[PDB]
Amino acid sequence: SLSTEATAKIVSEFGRDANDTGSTEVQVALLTAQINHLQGHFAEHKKDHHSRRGLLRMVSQRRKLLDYLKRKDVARYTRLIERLGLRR
Amino acid sequence: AKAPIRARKRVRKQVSDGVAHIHASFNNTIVTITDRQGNALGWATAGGSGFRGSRKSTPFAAQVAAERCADAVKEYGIKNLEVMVKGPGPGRESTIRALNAAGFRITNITDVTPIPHNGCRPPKKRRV
Amino acid sequence: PVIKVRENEPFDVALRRFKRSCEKAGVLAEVRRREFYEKPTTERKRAKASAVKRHAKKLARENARRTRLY
Amino acid sequence: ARYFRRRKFCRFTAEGVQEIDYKDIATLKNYITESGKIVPSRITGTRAKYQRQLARAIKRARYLSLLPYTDRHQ
Amino acid sequence: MRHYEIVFMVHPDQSEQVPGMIERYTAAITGAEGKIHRLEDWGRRQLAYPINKLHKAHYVLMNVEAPQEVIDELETTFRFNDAVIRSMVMRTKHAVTEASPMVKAKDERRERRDDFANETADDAEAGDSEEEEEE
RNA sequence: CUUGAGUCUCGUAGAGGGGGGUAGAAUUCCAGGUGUAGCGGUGAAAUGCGUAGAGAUCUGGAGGAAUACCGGUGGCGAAGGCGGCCCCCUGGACGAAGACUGACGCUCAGGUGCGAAAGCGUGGGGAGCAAACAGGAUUAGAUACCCUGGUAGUCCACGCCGUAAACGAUGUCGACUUGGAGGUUGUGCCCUUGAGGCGUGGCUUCCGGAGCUAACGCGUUAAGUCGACCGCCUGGGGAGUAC
Repeated sequence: SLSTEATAKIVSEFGRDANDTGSTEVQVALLTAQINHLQGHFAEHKKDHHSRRGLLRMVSQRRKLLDYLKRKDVARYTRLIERLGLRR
Repeated sequence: AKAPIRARKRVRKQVSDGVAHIHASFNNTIVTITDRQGNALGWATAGGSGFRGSRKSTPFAAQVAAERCADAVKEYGIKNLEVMVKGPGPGRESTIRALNAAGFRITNITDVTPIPHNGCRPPKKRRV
Repeated sequence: PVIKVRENEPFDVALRRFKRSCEKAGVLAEVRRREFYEKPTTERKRAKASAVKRHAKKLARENARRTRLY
Repeated sequence: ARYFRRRKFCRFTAEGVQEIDYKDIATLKNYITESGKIVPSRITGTRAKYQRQLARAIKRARYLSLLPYTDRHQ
Repeated sequence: MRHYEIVFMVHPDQSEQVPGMIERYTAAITGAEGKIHRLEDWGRRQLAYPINKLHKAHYVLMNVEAPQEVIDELETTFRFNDAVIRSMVMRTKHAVTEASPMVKAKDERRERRDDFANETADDAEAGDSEEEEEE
C-alpha cells in the first residue's frame, strides 16, 4: 500500500520508460518506500511483532531482486543502487 | 424472629405505598421493604425463619421470609407494594406469591437481576 | 430471577418457561468457578456439536419406518 | 420476469435486517428480546455476514443509548 | 478519501454551545478537501439509560468523509467536549453515505414528534437547520 | 518462455500486531440518611463477620481488572498465539479488470527478530479472587479432599533466557489425485424463493471412492501419489537431568 502520488513519482523515475510497475528496478523502489516508512515507526513500537513479519519480507525481497539485477545487466544495477540512494 | 401476635391497629406514618427489593443469594434470600423515596421501612430473612443451614435456601423458606417483612409494615400503613428482584437465588415465584397473599396489589414485578459486564473473578470451587 | 421477558397479563406467579430464550447463558451460568479470558471459544461454543443432534432427531422418524422397525 | 431483485421472501428464508447500520432502533429490535439481549444466530436463521457485523453495530448502538445496555434499566 | 460515519448526542441545557463549534469542525473537513454527505438532525430523544446523567439528549448524524490525519484531531476534541455526551463513528469498510435505514423516522421526528422548544432549536442550529457564526 | 514467483491502482472480510480514546453494571469501597438480628459457608458444617448495631436499601461519589449473550465447524497470525466498542500507526490474507518484469525459484547449519501463562528488574495500579500463611472441616492420620479469613501474584509500560500439550495426536513448502455438500466470503446471474441454487474464484470443514496405517485416523489443505532440503530417534528405569 502506497500513497498514489509516490507511486507515480516512482513510475516516472524507475523501471523502464514504458512506465511499468513489474520490472526489478521499480519493485525494489516500491519495497524501499514501504521499508523506509516502517523503519520510521520502528523507532518505537518495539513489541509490534505481527507487522515486523512484513518488514522482514520487504527487506528479504529487496536483497533478492538486487542480487538478481547484478546477475542481469551491470549498467541497470550500477545506476539503480545510486539513483535509489540505498543503504548507508 | 416473628411472634404469634394478637390483631393489629397501630400507627407510624400511614404511607399507603412502598417499593420492595428482594436480594437473592446462594445460601439465603434477604427481603427488605422501603419507602418509594428510598428509606428502609423493615426487613425479614429466611435464616430468621430458623430453618438454618441449606434448609434456609428453598422456595418455602423464602416465602415465609416475604410474609414476615409484609407483616411488620402493616403498622407502617402499607396497602399496595411493588417489587424489584436482584439475584438468581430460590424464592423465584414463591416470594412474589407471599407478598400477594398479604392482600397487596403487585402489578410491577421488575426483574433487575444484575448483569455486570463480566465482573469479579469467582472462588474456583470443585475441580470440574 | 422472575426473568425480565414480560408475562401476558400481570400476576403474582412469574411464568418462568414462557419467558427464557437466551438468558443466564455465558454471563451468570458458570457461577462460582474460575473465570478465563479466551476459554469460552472452546468451553461453551458447542453449536456445531448440537446441530448434528438436531439433524439425527429429525432423520430417525422417517428411517425407523424405512428399515421397517416400526 | 428478470431482475426483480428482493421483492419478498426471496434470498434467504429469514431476511437480512441491516448489515452493519445501527442508527434505526427498529431493525436492531428485530432480534432483541424484552430482557434487552440478542437471540442466538442458530435460532434466528440469520445470514452470517449481517450477524458478525451486528456484533460491532449493537455494541455501538448500546454505547449511543438507542438500546438498553443492561437488565437493570427497566 | 476514507469514510467515517459519525453519529452523536448532546446534553440539552448545554446544546447552545455546539452551533459555534460545528462551523470550525466542518471547515477543518472541507479545508482538507473532505465532504459532509448529509448532516441529519434527529431532534430531542429519550435516552434509555442516562449518559453523564439526565434521561434526555439531542441527536445529530453528521455523515463525514475526511482524510485520516484530520479526523484523528477532530475526534479527540469531540470526546473531550463537554457539550457531546457520547459519539460513535463506524468503520470505513463497505460504508454507506446514501439510502438511510432511518430515512422515514428522521422526517417523522422533524415533522410532528419533536420538542418544538428552545434547546432543540439549538440542536437544529447545529443540525440541517445550520446557523453559524462568521469566521 | 510462464507454467513458478513477484508488483501497481480498485473492491472485500476478520477478536492479527502496536499506541490513543470511551460507557454502564454486580462484588467492592467512601460519605450522609433510613432501619433490626443474624449475616456467611456446604454434602452438612465450623472457622470467619455482627448487637460496640452487622446484614440489607436510597442518593451521590470512589476505584480497578473486565466487557456476553451477539460468537459460527467462522475469520486473522508463524507454532504456541488473537474477543467491549471506537480512532491513529501498520502487517497479512481473499476477489477482479487493465498491465508489467520474466526461475528473480525450494529448503535451510549459522543467524537476528519475536511470549499462551506465570517467572522476572523498577515505575505506575490494586476492585475482586488466591499460592503461602492462620484457623476451621475432613479422618487408616490429613500437607491431598473441603471451607473461611488473606498477601505477593493477576493489570499496564519498557526490559531478559522465548517455556510446555509449538497440533488435523500432519517438519517445511511445492507438484499431481472422482467429487458432492457444509461453515462462509469476492462476484455475474435467479422466481435475486433453506447461513439457498447456478456461473466463476476463496479459504475453511464434513462426508466418503483410490491409496496408506498396528489401530484410531487421513483422504484432493494427506497421515495418498511423490518431490527436494533441514531438524531428530535407536528398549525401560535412573535422566530431558548430568556434562
